[PDB]
Parts: sequence; C-alpha cells; structure tokens
Amino acid sequence: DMYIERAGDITWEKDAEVTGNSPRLDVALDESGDFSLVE
Amino acid sequence: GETTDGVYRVMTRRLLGSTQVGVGVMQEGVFHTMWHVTKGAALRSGEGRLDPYWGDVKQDLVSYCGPWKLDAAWDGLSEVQLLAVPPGERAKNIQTLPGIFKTKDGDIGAVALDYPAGTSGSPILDKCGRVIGLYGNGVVIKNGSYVSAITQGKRE
Ligand SMILES: c1cc([C@H]2CCCNC2)c2cc[nH]c2c1
Repeated sequence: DMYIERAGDITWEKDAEVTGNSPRLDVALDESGDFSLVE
Repeated sequence: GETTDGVYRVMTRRLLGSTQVGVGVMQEGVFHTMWHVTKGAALRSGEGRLDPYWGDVKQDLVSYCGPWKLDAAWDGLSEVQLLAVPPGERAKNIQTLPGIFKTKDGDIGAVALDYPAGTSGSPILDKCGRVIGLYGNGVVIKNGSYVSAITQGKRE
C-alpha cells in the first residue's frame, strides 16, 4: 500500500548549488518506456 | 487528505520499514508521478484515496484524480533546477544546464544528475518555478554516468 507525504513547495532557489554536464546523446525509446544509447 | 500544491514523497510499508519508492507533484488537485514508481496502483493521502486517472508506460507517466496538468517546456537554452527529494533527506534544489537526447522522433532535454532510484518523479523546474518535466527515466552512458530525460506529458 502506497502513500504520499508532502516534502516542499516547488520554487526556484536563488544561488542554489550548480553542477552537472550537458551531454548531447543519440538515444532510442522502446515500447516498454526504456531509453537506450544508439551508437 | 493533503491536496496542497507541492512536491511529495511516495512511500510504502510493504518492504522493510518505510521505504521511499519515488516522488511526485501535486498541482491543480492532480498528483503526477512516473509510471514505474507506482505501476498504476492506487495511493493514499492520510485517510483519502487517490485513484489513477491517466497513464502511459512508454511515456513512463501517470496522473491521479484528474488529467495531466503540467505543460511548461524547457526553453532549450537556459539552466533549470532539479528539486531532488532523495530518500530520508530534505528536498534540495540543484541547478544545471540540460543536455539533449536526440531521437528519431525529435529532441528532448536531459539532466546529467545522479540520485538514488527512489528520487524518481522529482520535478525539474524553470526560472518561474514551472514544472518542465519529471526526473527518473534515462540511460547510463560510456563513463558509467546516469543521465535522465526531462519527461513531460501533454495537457489535453
Ligand atoms: C532514477 C531512476 C532510476 C531507475 C529507473 C528505472 C530503472 N532503473 C532504476 C535509477 C537507476 C539509477 N539511478 C536512477 C535514478
């Protein structure tokens, strides 16, 4: 049995921590909703 | 139950203790999460019951109590924020510039941020605080790094 609990407002935070790169990838999406890399 | 707009944890007591299986967004009285978090099962909010209304396995999305309401889209140029809600931890904003998933059917924004699986359903937001999609359906690339699509539904 699943239940939900509130964790916060959805807002933009000024001066939030900034990280992560920005890859451009060729991918495929199958009928099961899974992405795979196309090479 | 609680119907206030915001981000929520999706929990279960079926396994050991209380386990977080995912996250979702309450907006305009509709609860939005990824299909793989709930598998389309009913949910509880306090003593209230939320029944599935719409879902699609290929989009990996599901809405409860009404149709999908989130319609904002990544502008393709600006940084966004993932409002990550990891299991056992406080909600935290992480800012990033999305990459892109290029598919035979068009391009989708993607975020190269790696969180535990129970963070799936956490919202990705623009500078106005609009939800542009949900985190948690993605791929593992060459490096072994995880990259999530910015998955958004369609508001009918
Ligand atoms: C978000 C979501 C996931 C899930 C998606 C469904 C299948 N794989 C697990 C993972 C796995 C590793 N990091 C993740 C972040």
